[PDB]
Amino acid sequence: SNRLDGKVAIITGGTLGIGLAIATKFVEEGAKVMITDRHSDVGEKAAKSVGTPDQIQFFQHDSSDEDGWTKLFDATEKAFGPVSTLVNNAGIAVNKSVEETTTAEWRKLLAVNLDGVFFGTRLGIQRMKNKGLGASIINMSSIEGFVGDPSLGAYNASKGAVRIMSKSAALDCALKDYDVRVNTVHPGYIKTPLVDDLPGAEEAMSQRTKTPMGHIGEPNDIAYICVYLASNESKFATGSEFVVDGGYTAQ
Amino acid sequence: SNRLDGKVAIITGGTLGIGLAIATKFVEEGAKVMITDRHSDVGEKAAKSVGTPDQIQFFQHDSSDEDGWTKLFDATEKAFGPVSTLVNNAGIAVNKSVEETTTAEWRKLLAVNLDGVFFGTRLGIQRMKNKGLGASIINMSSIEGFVGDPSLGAYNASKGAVRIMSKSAALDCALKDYDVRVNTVHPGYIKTPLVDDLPGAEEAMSQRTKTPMGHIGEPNDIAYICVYLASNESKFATGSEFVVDGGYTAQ
Amino acid sequence: SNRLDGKVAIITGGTLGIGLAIATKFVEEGAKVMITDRHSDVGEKAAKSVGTPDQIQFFQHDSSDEDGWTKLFDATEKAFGPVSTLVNNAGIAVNKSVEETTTAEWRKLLAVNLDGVFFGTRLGIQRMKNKGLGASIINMSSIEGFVGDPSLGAYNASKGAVRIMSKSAALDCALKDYDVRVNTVHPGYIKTPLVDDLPGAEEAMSQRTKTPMGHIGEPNDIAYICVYLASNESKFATGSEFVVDGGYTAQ
Amino acid sequence: SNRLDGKVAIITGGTLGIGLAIATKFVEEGAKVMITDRHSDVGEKAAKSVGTPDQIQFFQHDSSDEDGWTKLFDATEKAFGPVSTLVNNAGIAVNKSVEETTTAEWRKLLAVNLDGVFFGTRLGIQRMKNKGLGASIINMSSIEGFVGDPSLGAYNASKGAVRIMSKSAALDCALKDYDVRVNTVHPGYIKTPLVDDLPGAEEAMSQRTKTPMGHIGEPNDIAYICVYLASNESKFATGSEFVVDGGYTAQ
Ligand SMILES: [Mg+2]
Ligand SMILES: [Mg+2]
Repeated sequence: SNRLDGKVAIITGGTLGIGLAIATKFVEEGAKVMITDRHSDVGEKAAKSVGTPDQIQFFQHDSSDEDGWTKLFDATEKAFGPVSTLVNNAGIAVNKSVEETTTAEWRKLLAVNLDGVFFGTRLGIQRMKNKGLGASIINMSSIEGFVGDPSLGAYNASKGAVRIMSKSAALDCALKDYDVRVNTVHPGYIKTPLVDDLPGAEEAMSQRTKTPMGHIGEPNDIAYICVYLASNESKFATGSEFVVDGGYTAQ
Repeated sequence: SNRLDGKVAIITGGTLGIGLAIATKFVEEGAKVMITDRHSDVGEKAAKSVGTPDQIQFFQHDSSDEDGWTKLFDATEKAFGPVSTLVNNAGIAVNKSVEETTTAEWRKLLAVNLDGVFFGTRLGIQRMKNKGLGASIINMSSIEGFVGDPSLGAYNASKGAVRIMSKSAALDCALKDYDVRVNTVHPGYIKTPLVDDLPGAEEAMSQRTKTPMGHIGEPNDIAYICVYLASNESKFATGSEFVVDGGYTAQ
Repeated sequence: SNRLDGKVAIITGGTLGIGLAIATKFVEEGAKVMITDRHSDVGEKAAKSVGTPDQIQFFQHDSSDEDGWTKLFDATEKAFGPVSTLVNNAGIAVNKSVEETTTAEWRKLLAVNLDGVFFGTRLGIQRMKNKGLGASIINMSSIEGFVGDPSLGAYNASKGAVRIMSKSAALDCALKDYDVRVNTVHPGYIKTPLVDDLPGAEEAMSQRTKTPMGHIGEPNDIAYICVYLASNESKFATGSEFVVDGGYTAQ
Repeated sequence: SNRLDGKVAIITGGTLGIGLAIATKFVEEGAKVMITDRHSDVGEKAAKSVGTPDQIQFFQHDSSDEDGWTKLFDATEKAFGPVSTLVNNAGIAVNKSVEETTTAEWRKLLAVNLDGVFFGTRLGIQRMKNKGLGASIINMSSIEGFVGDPSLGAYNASKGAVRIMSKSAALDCALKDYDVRVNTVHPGYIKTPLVDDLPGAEEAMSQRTKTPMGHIGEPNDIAYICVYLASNESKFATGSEFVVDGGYTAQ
């Protein structure tokens, strides 16, 4: 209870699935939250579903949009005061091997999953440093930041990039006494409405050769590790990877 | 608040430092706790310092003592009901390179840091499986489960062993639907009375070439990640390493 | 001797330092080699310094140039027959933290270090698969694919990306029986003329807190691991990272 | 050719499978070799099958036998001159989960796979340091030093231990300018007569969910990476893990 007292969080891709659960638990624990999505039609509904405007609001933004990042931080600060917490959660996937990835697919995926995370991390450091906020940047990787998948080539590239970029940022922030921590979270497979819409997907993900627990996770599994990382409870954790994957990478 | 509702935890080496902080936060979050130490004279004091006998008790036990493990589980169950949570935290160190480690030092360290963790893990699985407890075994490694230290040869061996043994156990428990998770926690350097008694130690540990944050942690840093891992919040986390090290292993 | 009998290799950035040593040892071991560089003025000199045109030639190419990749493979095949071996070695660095990286710096570095490696890997798979060549793609990471450096933010992103992308490609090639292996090589610090031109650099790199051996490597250190990976000696190695770093990442 | 000119190597468990292939290629590359096994009846045959007594000899030794280690080094030095190279390859397996491992099984496996490797590493450092030999200690892990197997609990413990202990030793040797390198080799599944005798084993190991290449390796796959690590070609490689696993750990 009140584990995020006084925190102000931006969560990209916060209107659905993992991002929405993070937003929900953040609000429950006392944080003010701005959620984003590229779209407008889902965001206001999603915010109101979690709480009132004094707790959580929506801001339309594509995380690949560099200039939109300043606007997002400015809107969040206007609503709630200085931002203390950034969850870079927006991402997309291309279901292609490296061999079969078009250059357009490559650039599109990297724009969201890599450039977007860089834009957010860079701006977050600049805006959150040296303010006594207990600032925390949580960058969403996945199991595909550790292991390959033959049909997620560009996705693997992006997750490996975010995994190690985050360490660079963590180190610089620590060495410069910025009061900003940077860590990555690595979900395995998580059940969402989007997964439910893909016939056979949950079953395939739940095979023991994929997920040893024999079932997949749920959005709150990722929410709870994010609460820990946003909270001052994790004030000595930086530059590290936090894996919640049902055993996927343990075998 | 009440994040460990109904849990019953054993914490080896729970009378000091990290173990004591884990015990303290476990009690605060609603767990019943049995702490151990090889000795008798510190344990009762330490338990009473945290709470009353209905919350926390002491049991004298050397974790290298195989038969004493059954006795410890039996005493905890008698006091509090079936054990749901085991933190294998008892450990020792030998300040020797591999080259300069005597065989007696080798066997002594492995008896506590490796055999003891095996005895606890094996018995914990047997006692906690198939009971709907949301059981969790938390095995204490350190940064020395990831990286070498030229003057901690046997210690490195033990921490590497626990790191990967824990994955084996996690997988078997998951595949067999035992309702037991197994994970490791990897502290960097943590300030304790024992560190305070070693002249120059905290300062050396706090150099940026060691800990990028420029200071060391505190016992509660390790307590909070243990609460998360004991709690049902981490029900999809198994077979993974949770690092809280001020950036030590990020560079 | 003759460890690369019949092999035909492309080495990007093969006119200097590590790339040139790889080229030299490849020729010594019986491979035909095409080396590249963005420039023209160094390449012909460098090739002739290693061997005759029937052994090694130069092709001007910037690895960020997608269309130039087809041209490079076509020129190499014309000179030497079908390409069996690709070493993606071309890379640049920006000496900036994530916080201080401009977007132009970000895109420039990723164009060479990430896009270029993707273009080469994708085309290499397409051109080398299913031909009985014992094909091998060797992607040059560095220690900065494993650990952060606070002043190499974009570089870290690129090396983490290549590390995990390479695993995706390795897996797809293995599962599809393509007869293409993909692995990464991770040099620590290596002495070259460019390092010699930077006052204090080798000394800083040689401090024990950086490189435990107390000195840095030399280009042939990286050449020899590349010979092993190009050779049929490594026919069961794929999807793996080969580190030659004087102990840098071991502590 | 002559890649191990002048080297003198001890290979534990060198009479069969991987160890025998290492011995064979070592002799081919100009090293003198002493192979061991607990038994006498296989060793002399195995040595003669590789070469003459001036190239390779046998010494009966159980690697768990501490005092026998001095005797082994003394016999090798008598035959061939000072030892430059140690391959700790002797190992056993227990096919049990952590839960089902008896204490006797635990101690037996650790005696060979952990104590034996420690005894060899410790003595090797003492005997090989400061002699200008280009000394190299190669410690045999496996994929089970990286990932768990639910039915190889004690084995996982041993391989994780050797993985990180080896880093400690590498660092101490590097920092003290001992001219000794220490690295680990991590085979996936390898076809041997022992595997052939286990019905269904190779087929199970060759499933794509285990080995992405769809087949297992052969002893020479491990021999060739050992040649590289024993050779002065790898003079800047220390404290690192060299994986040859058909993609097993890449997914
Ligand atoms: Mg390090
Ligand atoms: Mg795996």
